[PDB]
Amino acid sequence: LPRVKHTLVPPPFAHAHEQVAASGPVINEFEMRIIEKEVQLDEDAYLQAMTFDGSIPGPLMIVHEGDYVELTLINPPENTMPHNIDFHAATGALGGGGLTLINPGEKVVLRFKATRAGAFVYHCAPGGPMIPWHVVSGMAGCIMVLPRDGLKDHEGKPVRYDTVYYIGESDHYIPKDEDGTYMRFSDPSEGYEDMVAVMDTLIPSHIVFNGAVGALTGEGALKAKVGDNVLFVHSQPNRDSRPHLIGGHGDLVWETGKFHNAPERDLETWFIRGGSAGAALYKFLQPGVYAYVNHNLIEAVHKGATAHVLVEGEWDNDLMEQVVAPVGL
Amino acid sequence: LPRVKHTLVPPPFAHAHEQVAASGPVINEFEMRIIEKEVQLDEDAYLQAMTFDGSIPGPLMIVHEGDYVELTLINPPENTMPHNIDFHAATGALGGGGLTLINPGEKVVLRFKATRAGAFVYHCAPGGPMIPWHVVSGMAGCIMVLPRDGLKDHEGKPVRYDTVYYIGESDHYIPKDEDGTYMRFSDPSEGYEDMVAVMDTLIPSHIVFNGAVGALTGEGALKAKVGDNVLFVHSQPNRDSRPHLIGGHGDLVWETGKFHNAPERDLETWFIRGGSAGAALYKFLQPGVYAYVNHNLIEAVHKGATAHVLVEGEWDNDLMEQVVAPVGL
Amino acid sequence: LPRVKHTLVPPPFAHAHEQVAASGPVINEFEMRIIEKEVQLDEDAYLQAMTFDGSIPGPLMIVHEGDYVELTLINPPENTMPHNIDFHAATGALGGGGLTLINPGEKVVLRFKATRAGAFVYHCAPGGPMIPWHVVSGMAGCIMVLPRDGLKDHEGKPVRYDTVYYIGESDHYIPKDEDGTYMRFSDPSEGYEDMVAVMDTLIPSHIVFNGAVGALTGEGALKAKVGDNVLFVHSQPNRDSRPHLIGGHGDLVWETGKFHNAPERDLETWFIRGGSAGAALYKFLQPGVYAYVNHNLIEAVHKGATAHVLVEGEWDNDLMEQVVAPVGL
Ligand SMILES: [Cu+2]
Ligand SMILES: [Cu+2]
Ligand SMILES: [Cu+2]
Ligand SMILES: [Cu+2]
Ligand SMILES: [Cu+2]
Ligand SMILES: [Cu+2]
Repeated sequence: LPRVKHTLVPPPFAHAHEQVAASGPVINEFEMRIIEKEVQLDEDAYLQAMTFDGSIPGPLMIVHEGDYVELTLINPPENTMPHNIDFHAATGALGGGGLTLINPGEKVVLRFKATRAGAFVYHCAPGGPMIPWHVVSGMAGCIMVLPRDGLKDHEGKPVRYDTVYYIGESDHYIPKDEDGTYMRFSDPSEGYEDMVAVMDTLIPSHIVFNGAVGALTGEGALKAKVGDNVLFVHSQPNRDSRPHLIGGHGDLVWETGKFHNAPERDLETWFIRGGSAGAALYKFLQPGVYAYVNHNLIEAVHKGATAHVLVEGEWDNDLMEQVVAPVGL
Repeated sequence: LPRVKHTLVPPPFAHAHEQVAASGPVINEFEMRIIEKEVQLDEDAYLQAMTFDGSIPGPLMIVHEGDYVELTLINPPENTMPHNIDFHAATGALGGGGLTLINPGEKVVLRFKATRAGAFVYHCAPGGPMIPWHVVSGMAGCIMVLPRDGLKDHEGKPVRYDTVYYIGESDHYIPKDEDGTYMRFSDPSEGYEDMVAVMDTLIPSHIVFNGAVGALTGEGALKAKVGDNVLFVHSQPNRDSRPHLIGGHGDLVWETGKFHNAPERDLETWFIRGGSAGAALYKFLQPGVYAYVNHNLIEAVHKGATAHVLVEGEWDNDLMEQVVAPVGL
Repeated sequence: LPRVKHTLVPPPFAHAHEQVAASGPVINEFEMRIIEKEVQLDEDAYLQAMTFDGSIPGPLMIVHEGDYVELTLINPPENTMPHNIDFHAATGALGGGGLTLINPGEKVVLRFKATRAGAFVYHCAPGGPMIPWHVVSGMAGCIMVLPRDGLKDHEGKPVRYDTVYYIGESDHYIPKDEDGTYMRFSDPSEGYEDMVAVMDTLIPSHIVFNGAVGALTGEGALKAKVGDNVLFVHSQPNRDSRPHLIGGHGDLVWETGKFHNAPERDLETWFIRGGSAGAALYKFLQPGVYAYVNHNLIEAVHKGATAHVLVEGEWDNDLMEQVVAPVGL
């Protein structure tokens, strides 16, 4: 088959790709490097992270149904842990986990066939209690497998997006020193038992988009124009989320994230099941600031699950009008 | 366009409306008054509430796809907080939130076009940490936007209900004095920091239908007759729910609440995502007492999420028979 | 009508049945015996269980749409509690709960008509706070009502499984002595108030498949061959779950569990709402060990929600290949 190398782009952006397959089935070559480092989640909150390619989430890989994926996965000798990769996109051997367990100072090359259209989680799954821990330390990302024929809608007609953003949501369980401030550690394995106690409560301390509170606000703010049709790909590897575009809708929404299923239309809020990725297409009609949230508003605001979209274009007063500005009684 | 004033009815009832639009697109005029007051949730549990029109949930507004909604929202000078309104039904400016921030002693008139069929949450969203707090103090309600053509079923055939009930479910985070009894405060802003600590645990103290434990039982019991086709509209602005009609089913169910999507049929239990509203139609076949619950039974029973329906009519022994009454071994 | 006695098989197995109804509507006779006993959940964790037929979950009953179900339910005099049964499959009288409340030393015979196709929860529901408590002590199981015509797929074409496994997931709230070890009691009613405090936190101590941590691993490991089409029926009577077959997919999935609704296809992870049962069909393509998990990985690994499937057959390298084994850098 033809082979194609890919240069990965950190999220929320996506490496170049076609929607409808230009050619026939190819072998997609990706490479990633595992990086264990301490990341900042908030004003005063840090995480002993473990990443695919330095980012939470790991980067978006894009392919077409029928392609193959050949990934060189590498674990640099400065890392303290073994790691692997389970693609929910793949069939066999625990999604590839049973063939990619590599130690600090090793590499592995896995190939699988993308038989199934949709967005899918990939995450590290070293075995036993290492599974939850590596994932809640950030080791998860997404792979989107587009139908060859491009995206189809509910009645089977083509739909094309102008922009895909990859929203990687992730829940984290930072333990606290006695003083009620968040603990810091020199390495992950040092933080282990304290993180466990927090995990067993099933209450996350943080829940963030693209790695940290406010990561997709401020200079990280997502961008678009009125008339833009944007695909929002949203992953949650360990815990449910309920995405909502404040001031918008999901025009077409595959909440279970698999493109040969009919999308739902006109959604206020949709549902991403822990261990999955979903996709919502929206065409912006109104300019201005939007928020993209997890709509448990405690999770959106106290925990970190809020992104911003800045949209320019022409205001349409038909859709919305302030008839009487805030005047006194 | 023709304009129509509406007099709102507190939930679980609904102001008069037609299913299929009598006329063409009109401008629907609603008015609401924000009321900050202390409400009773349980035997010994109170909440520094903040309401649309004095009720939790805020009242149901009904319109047709293509109409406009013009709401006069009013914040009386005895209220201590600014407030606004975000309709998930609306497009632009944070669902209208960015155009309706009014202080104690002001009003605003917002118009938007109901472009999209379904039931939708509206809630107050003052900005930042005010967003979760105002919502978990009761400031949320629903607006149902019926297709002009009335309700259609899965194969496109019309369906009509004889009764709509609006079930507003709401989660609340009442803090506790040291003695393990629920705290009371003289105003909301006095209760703030104590409520926050509870909110950060993501465990609600109460979860209620129409404002309080047992609010839709006893004299609040919902009512119907065998042969009645009842639409149950159910909102949860901040947290997931799994509604179930004990002794019944959901005949046709839009769990994501948007009417141009095919309903599911024969459901034992459905799923309302936090930040959304859903709708289930049921035709009563058996008379007697039913319970409508959130089917995490700890939430239904220990937290407040239980309503009753009292149904009269003829018992059909074909569907269910006690063959041998409780006799000894 | 013809009558048919059934001998129940404990889960995850299923009594013999046909997929497409051999004959016309019959009266299905089942009998169950309530057993209150202490069960082991983990290495050092026990539960004052209350069961249908000695097992968690209660056994799978299978019938066809249009049949009747006549169950003799029996509560032996050594039991300390009254109990009943609510079938979500049934119509009227709180799913049969209002006609089957029997004391220690009594029996009852209930008949209902299975008007509705799908898998459905049945659980004990004695009234008030007894409802959550009996269910979180294990009193719940499932009844699957197959269409007469057998299983149909999304385009209406027949689908047949070679094996049904019944995965009964269940959440439990074991209290702790002061020393942080799990409490033990001599009877259920002795454990009551301590279990309540845990329940009110809505954090389960355990979440298990077929009764106990590791119950469906080791010698309990589920089994199949490449080319086997397996139906996985999955119930959660009180709390949401997100099932995922590690290394596999859900080929056709009724996550709300009702067979006259179109299934979804190609799912990585699906969603079982508390108070319901779902069904996923998968055709094994790759041999080896798979895990079937609740994909909140903290629930899967720290809490007990993990099963194993052992699959033999021929490895297909097209689907997955280890191109370069774990070699050094
Ligand atoms: Cu890892
Ligand atoms: Cu996984
Ligand atoms: Cu407010
Ligand atoms: Cu909202
Ligand atoms: Cu019982
Ligand atoms: Cu139930």
